[PDB]
Amino acid sequence: MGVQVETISPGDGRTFPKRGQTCVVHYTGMLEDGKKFDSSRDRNKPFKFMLGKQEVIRGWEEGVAQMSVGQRAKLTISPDYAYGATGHPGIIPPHATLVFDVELLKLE
Repeated sequence: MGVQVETISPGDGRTFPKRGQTCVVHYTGMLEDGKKFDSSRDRNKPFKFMLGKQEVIRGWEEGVAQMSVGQRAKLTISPDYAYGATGHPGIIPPHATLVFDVELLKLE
């Protein structure tokens, strides 16, 4: 599968990220069992990435593009849109489905 977007709280319903814009988000990443492996909130610093530059996994590129500014949403991402068969040594296992809690704070 790809990425499933499930809303948590609504944004403005009008402003969606376009390619080349910088997305400013807070996020929490969990394995399918619910174990947290990464979180910008624990660092108290939002995470920024430019859409369309492949600085993030494909599930983020296609999932955050479907969010409006101010929205919080749950992204469920299958391994092909994620870290794949390889996974990531010591953090992400092989063939992992990942769940992200993502809040799109603003676009720059």
